[PDB]
Amino acid sequence: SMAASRRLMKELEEIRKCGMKNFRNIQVDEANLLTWQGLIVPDNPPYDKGAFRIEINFPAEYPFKPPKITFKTKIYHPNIDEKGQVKLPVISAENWKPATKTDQVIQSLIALVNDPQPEHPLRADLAEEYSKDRKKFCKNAEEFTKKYGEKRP
Amino acid sequence: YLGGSLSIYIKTNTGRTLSVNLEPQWDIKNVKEIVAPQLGLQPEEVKIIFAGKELSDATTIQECDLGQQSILHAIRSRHFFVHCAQCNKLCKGKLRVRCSLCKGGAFTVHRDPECWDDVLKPRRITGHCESQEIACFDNETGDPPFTEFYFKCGEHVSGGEKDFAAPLNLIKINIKDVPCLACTEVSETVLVFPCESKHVTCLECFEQYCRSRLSERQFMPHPDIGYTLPCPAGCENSFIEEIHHFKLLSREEYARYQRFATEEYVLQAGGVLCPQPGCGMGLLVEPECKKVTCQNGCGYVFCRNCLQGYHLGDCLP
Amino acid sequence: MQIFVKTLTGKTITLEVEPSDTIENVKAKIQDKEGIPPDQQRLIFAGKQLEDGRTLSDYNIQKESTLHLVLRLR
Ligand SMILES: [Zn+2]
Ligand SMILES: [Zn+2]
Ligand SMILES: [Zn+2]
Ligand SMILES: [Zn+2]
Ligand SMILES: [Zn+2]
Ligand SMILES: [Zn+2]
Repeated sequence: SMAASRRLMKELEEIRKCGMKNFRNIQVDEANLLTWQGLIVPDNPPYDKGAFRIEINFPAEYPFKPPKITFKTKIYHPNIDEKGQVKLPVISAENWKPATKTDQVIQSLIALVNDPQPEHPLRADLAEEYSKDRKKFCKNAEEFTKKYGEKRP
Repeated sequence: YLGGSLSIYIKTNTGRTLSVNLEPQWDIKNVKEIVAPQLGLQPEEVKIIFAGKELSDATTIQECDLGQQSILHAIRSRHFFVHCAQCNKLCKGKLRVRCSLCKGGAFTVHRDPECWDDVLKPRRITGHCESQEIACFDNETGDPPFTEFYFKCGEHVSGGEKDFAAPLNLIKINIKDVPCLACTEVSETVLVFPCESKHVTCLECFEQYCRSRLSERQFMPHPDIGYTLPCPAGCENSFIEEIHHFKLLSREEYARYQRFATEEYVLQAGGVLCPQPGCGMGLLVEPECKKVTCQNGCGYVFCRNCLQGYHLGDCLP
Repeated sequence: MQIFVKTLTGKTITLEVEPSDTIENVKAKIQDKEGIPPDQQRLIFAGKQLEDGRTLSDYNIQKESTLHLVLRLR
């Protein structure tokens, strides 16, 4: 909770100055340092310029335990749960190095969104759809993502 | 700089023990010329020994890495790191030596290895001993015993004869300003992990990493090594082969590491724990035998599968 | 110097023993104060069984280290 929270704070500081276009609107509630709020704008058409609000809660053992991520904005995606939970290989406790920076994980999440992976689905129905039929998937995708998610210039 | 003055005991070949206190900056030749009139031996005769090396006559007393109430020996002839039981925080350690046969000190060592060397093995170096009129012989035995080393805590007063501490060979002073993996924070004192990449961590992270992998019984098991920890990066074949490093964590944090390691050993080796409340004694019952007793305990009888009272009929639920 | 042998119950027993003593010696002391058969005793420290032939000094047992006891019916 010392070399943990301070590293977390240092990562946050570097993320703030690195105002990368894809991840904007950082909201770190001053009360709890272990929880973050964010807003992500994908460049790709299935989730075109539609900002999705995510929340990142870090464990009290942050340096040695992978953080979990939830989606407060509903999203039509195979690797994303209905509750909003996300299966990111970089996160999963089976293969997570402590040195892995937060921004590298966020960039990995973005890449996961732009190009979904049906190899390991949390939501099987959507995975079978995208693998077999893309155009009808994209229609349902874009329709839903214009229906939920706040656009940002 | 508290006192500066040092007090030291002297134990020679003869049973007499001499208590002499000196200023840290006197010549050893001068010390030789002080010990000699002390017992009545000639100044030219005395050879002083300490931790194995034939002491230089010119070298300064302070130079010898010597604490308080330590022991030196004479005769007529002519950056470490340890964990202390008294001192919870690890302290700078000193290296002393004892004979295998007579379990005593005051002997010359042939090798005198500096650092980063082959060490900590029962059989390594033979040396001449002063005690018992030079009667430490291996010539008769055949089976070879050797001069073995030991460490003492150098932050406090010590009991010269048998005082010892646990050596933490994986802790080094950060000589190249190497950053800790976990916090990217260059710590003066850090730990070096056994993997090829030589990953390093500081003490705070060694504690947080340990106490996080502890509550859930996540220590990796290796039969010879023991229930140790993998590399923070999870590098292969990087298991801490000397467990005593865990003592950086205090009583509760460390003592529970002993308990869990015992419980998990019993479990995997085929043993069963006692289900009567507050017993938990693990009894290694012969694999075929299915009657569970509690040797020197609560004697409640069980079935291996059901965790209930001794039933004759098979436990379906 | 002294050590602690601990049954999982919590029953802590204090035994005086010196580093250059075999496990067999410790096993013989534990049983004299309690009554255990010599063979039934398996001493375990940090999850590894202690070999009867070797000594405490080979495993670097400190002052007041906890040597948990495990009983082998056999
Ligand atoms: Zn000490
Ligand atoms: Zn000797
Ligand atoms: Zn660190
Ligand atoms: Zn490594
Ligand atoms: Zn019992
Ligand atoms: Zn049963």
